[PDB]
Amino acid sequence: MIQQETRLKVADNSGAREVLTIKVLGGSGRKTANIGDVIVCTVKNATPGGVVKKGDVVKAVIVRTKSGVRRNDGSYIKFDENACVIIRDDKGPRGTRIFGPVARELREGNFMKIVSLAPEVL
Amino acid sequence: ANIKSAIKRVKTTEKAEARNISQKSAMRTAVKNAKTAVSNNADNKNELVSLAVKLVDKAAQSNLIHSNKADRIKSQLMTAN
Amino acid sequence: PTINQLVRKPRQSKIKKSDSPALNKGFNSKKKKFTDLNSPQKRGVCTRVGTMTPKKPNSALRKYARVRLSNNIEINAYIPGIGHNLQEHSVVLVRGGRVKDLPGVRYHIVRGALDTSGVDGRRQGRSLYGTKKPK
Amino acid sequence: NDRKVYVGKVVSDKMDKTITVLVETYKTHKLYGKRVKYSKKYKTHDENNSAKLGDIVKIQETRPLSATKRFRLVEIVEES
Amino acid sequence: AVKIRLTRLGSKRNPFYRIVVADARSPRDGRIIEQIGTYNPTSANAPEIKVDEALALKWLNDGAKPTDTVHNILSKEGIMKKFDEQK
RNA sequence: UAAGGAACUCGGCAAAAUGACCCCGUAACUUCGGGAGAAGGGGUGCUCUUUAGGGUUAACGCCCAGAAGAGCCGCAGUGAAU
RNA sequence: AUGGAGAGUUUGAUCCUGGCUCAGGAUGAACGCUGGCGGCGUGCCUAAUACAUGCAAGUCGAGCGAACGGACUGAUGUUAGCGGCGGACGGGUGAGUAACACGUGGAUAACCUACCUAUAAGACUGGGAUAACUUCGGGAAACCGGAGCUAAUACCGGAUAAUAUUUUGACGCAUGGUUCAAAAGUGAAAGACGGCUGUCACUUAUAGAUGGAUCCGCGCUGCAUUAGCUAGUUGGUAAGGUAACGGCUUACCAAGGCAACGAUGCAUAGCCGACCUGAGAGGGUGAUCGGCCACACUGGAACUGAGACACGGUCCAGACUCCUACGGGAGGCAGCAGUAGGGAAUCUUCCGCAAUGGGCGAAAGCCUGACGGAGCAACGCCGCG
RNA sequence: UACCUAAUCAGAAAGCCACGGCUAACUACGUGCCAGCAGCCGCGGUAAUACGUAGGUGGCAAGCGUUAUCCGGAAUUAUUGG
Repeated sequence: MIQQETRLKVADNSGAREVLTIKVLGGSGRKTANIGDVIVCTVKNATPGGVVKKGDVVKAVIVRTKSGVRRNDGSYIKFDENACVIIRDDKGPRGTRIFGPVARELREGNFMKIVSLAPEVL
Repeated sequence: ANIKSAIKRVKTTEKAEARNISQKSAMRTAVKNAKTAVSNNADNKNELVSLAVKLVDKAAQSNLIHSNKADRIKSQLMTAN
Repeated sequence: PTINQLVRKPRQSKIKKSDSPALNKGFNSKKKKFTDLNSPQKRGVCTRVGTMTPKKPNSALRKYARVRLSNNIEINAYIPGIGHNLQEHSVVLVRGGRVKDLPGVRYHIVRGALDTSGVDGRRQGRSLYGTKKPK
Repeated sequence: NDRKVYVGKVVSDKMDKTITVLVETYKTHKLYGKRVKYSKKYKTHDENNSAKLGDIVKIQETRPLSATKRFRLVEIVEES
Repeated sequence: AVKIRLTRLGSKRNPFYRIVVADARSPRDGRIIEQIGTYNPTSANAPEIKVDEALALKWLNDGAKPTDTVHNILSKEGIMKKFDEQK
């Protein structure tokens, strides 16, 4: 359950090492988000270099959360850390790799380049 | 890479490694048993020492240990005996 | 000094500061570092083409060009000859040699080279000032 | 064969079975030619440390003993 | 092992050779042990060869092994003959 | 008390968190005393082997402390309170 | 004796002092204008940047088992494999390194060494497997795992054997040395021949040669606006392990050790023979050739091996680049050419093992981008137009 | 492929820089402190051997000049040698 003022790790090589969120897109009054949902956020720790630099405002997608998700069969997938990936306003990543596991529910959101450039779909 | 000679050399290396490590493992077991029997002066010290000197010189012939290393182990064992 | 003073403090010669420093430095774009190269010539981009007034004893409008070399160094270079075809964003080859009148111009643009034409009417001294053998 | 021999002065005997021997020699200047005195400290072994600070002793080299010593004490001739 | 061989010392299409005792692992024109003699195959008619006798027989007794053409050169001086006489 | 962690609020008010002892580390700045417990790291249970120490002494024995090993057990060993 | 040139410029004019500039010789040079030839050389100095594509390390069927395959019993091949040797050489680069790295001179009574040579003694007796092959499964490749057989100079167990180790008596500090007289325990092969033996495989001892290893004196950059550096540090005592001495490592003792004769730190750098310049003294430099060192995408580690902690070997981590059926896999031009990039700037994706050298083989032979030659460039020297 | 031997043709094979003094090589024209040149001294303001061109000259020549860097000249780190 991700709301504004929540710090997330970036799971990509965009430059951003860790970021926090401002809004959850998707509706007036929308308050929370889970895997497959986009958020506006501003990086707080960047790598020296990288395409994204510290203090920028960026669109981003949640790829793993500690709250996790119910699946239609009564199966639940949970994780040990929140995480996110930056996007280029086309459901495409800004970086060239992607670190760590990803949840299968991103397949539906048509974040296919995120699902294709991933260590483990789950 | 993968020159034909190199690809074969990997197979004969692990083959030699398996034979080699088994032999020095048997040696080091004998050497430890030989010097632990000498320390408490057990009745079986002499042939255990002879078993250790036998295995030490057999491996020094296999180039498992250097010849000069065999003498240090051998000199150590018989001196304590 | 005495021999003992010389033994304790051996003679120190003066260092030679060389003219045209920007030809003695290279660049490494991978490591973002400056190197030492001692180049005969360097190639740069003209960021400004204009005319400079000379020193007080002389009086003549002298053409020059602000050139950013292969290094991250911005120098001023003379344009020998009568006519030149250089504007902004012109690739030039810059050699050593300063202009005595012009204060702040320590280099010369080589005419008849990469993206720099020679002197149109030059007939004796075509090695310098560019331009090929007429007929 | 023959191992080199040096004669120097004991400048340190604060360590057991070890003394420091100061072998002062001369080195001329390459350019000016004046001979300049320079000294070199040698760490030498002596199982029976009979050398005391101020003695001129005889030093001969040997195989490496400890991290620094490469010399043994041959002869002690001074009393100080 | 130790080989008695020839080292090229000539310019383009004008080779000159020294008879040299050297290790087999050493480069052809590189490290050597002893120079024995010379070999000039482009001289007037017969290739002029110069070989020492004391060192050449010293290295042969020490186990140095001549190459194919140093064998020929040592034979034209009878060196291989006298090496054979002392069985 | 799930997930988030000052987004509440005039203000982190209140609450939460650190806390003991031992070892290691500790900056700028200074009136040279300080800053300072600065900051920032690590350990603490139990049993056995071993064997220094000095305290009363005639000695047994009684006190109060050390060091090195080898184990054992729990989620957690200044297992609570301060 | 074989070797030493100056000139311009401060002033109204002068003599000093003093700086600046020029005339000379050079370069791995580049650029501009030109350009006939030949012979010797030289040719990525920058990004130790990234690499498409070809080749750069194989050989021995006389070590031996093949589904072997197959002239004609089958010559011959190696299809494929086991085994031996080689892959630690040769070739490349100068990133790192201010150090016993390098040069020079020594020492090792603190040291290892396959092949090669010589001398001796030998090479006895048994055993169990497994590659290959057949047949089942997996897996998208890469490959992996089951059963059933088969050899060897593959492997293993006993016999015997030294100057091998332990205990014995008869110098230069650690000692060295060769007699003694006991104890334990250390091997091996066959192949192809000729009438038992020859050749070349082997094993053990010695020596020689070769190649390595360590230690030491001296020499070897700049900065003091870098002054105090270290705590295995420095010495000792034990133990371990190393081819070998040694704080090399670990415990316990003591507080030691280096330093204005420049400890330490920072920056820079492969070193040398040698090259350029100079009358010389000196100053600058470390392209090509040769010796040494270090490195192999970055970083750790060991295995095999006489020798590697290994450029065209292995494992792991990292950064990249590629394949994937998403579970997993593959790669390393600072070898020769060559491409992209950077740069002012540096070449053919050539021929041959004909010679010399190297590996393997009894040899014929095979491999060799070493090397010998060709292609391009006035890049240089020389010679002729 | 070097290389040699026969025919044949002066035919297919020179350019670069300088010329004020250092420093070998001077005149005319154009311009008129402009255009420009320059290593230094400096030149160019209607009669420049200093700028551009033309003749001539001189230095080299399959090369000639410029730039980059080192030594010399520099006794301008002087030990030789302040």
